[PDB]
Amino acid sequence: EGLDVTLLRVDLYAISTERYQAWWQAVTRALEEFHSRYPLRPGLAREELRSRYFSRLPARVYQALLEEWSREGRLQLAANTVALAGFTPSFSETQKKLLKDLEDKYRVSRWQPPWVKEVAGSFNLDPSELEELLHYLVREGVLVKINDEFYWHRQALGEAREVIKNLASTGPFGLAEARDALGSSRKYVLPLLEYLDQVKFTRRVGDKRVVV
RNA sequence: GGCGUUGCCGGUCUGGCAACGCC
Ligand SMILES: [Ca+2]
Ligand SMILES: [Ca+2]
Ligand SMILES: [Cl-]
Ligand SMILES: [Cl-]
Ligand SMILES: [Cl-]
Ligand SMILES: [Mg+2]
Ligand SMILES: [Mg+2]
Ligand SMILES: [Mg+2]
Ligand SMILES: [Mg+2]
Ligand SMILES: [Mg+2]
Ligand SMILES: [Mg+2]
Ligand SMILES: [Mg+2]
Ligand SMILES: [Mg+2]
Ligand SMILES: [Mg+2]
Ligand SMILES: [Mg+2]
Ligand code: NA
Repeated sequence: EGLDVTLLRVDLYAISTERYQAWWQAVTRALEEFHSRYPLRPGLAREELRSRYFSRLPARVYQALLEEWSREGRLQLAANTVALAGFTPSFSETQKKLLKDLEDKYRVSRWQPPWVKEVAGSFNLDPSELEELLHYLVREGVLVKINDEFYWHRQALGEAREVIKNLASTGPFGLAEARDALGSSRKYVLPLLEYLDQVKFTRRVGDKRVVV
């Protein structure tokens, strides 16, 4: 697979229908096994799926292969996992609601997310039941863990990375100037930047940062 | 088998192994 018949879109892409339907044959198997073993996980990690069956073909074509199958109503895609169309994790109906509400609290809070502490108080939850739900949201890619008390919704993180790219485009920036850019405060921005250092999105040099 | 906790590992976690708890 393949050259550049089942045809793709990425600039076009023949793949011998022969092996396009083998490609989807394996995907159904993997995902059934996975959903079957992990009914409380949102799906197979994307890179696990790729590494497992698609290391062969290049990253931007794999993207399109997922993109098309979702389009055909065959896959449900998340920021960082794939699942089959009608898969539904088996949490209690109370927990399903909690997943919706946790997501919302983090979305609406945006650049000033609550701490885990606050959340557990306000949702009236065991640390342990909260850990299960935060964990699934993290597997799924809906929340991202900045440090032991701050999670960020992925939209909020994505939008703060653009803000940082803008800020850095005029040259190295300080913590205060990043706080200005986000109209936020040092309590939130410091953890954000430390997080972005760790994943190598920014890199810190004295009191200044740049975008790598 | 999952899921949690704790411990241990491998610089690290969208982890791995073991014990324990609940399912
Ligand atoms: Ca899902
Ligand atoms: Ca979700
Ligand atoms: Cl993505
Ligand atoms: Cl992200
Ligand atoms: Cl980027
Ligand atoms: Mg696994
Ligand atoms: Mg933005
Ligand atoms: Mg740092
Ligand atoms: Mg950090
Ligand atoms: Mg497992
Ligand atoms: Mg621990
Ligand atoms: Mg240790
Ligand atoms: Mg040892
Ligand atoms: Mg785990
Ligand atoms: Mg025993
Ligand atoms: Na199970």
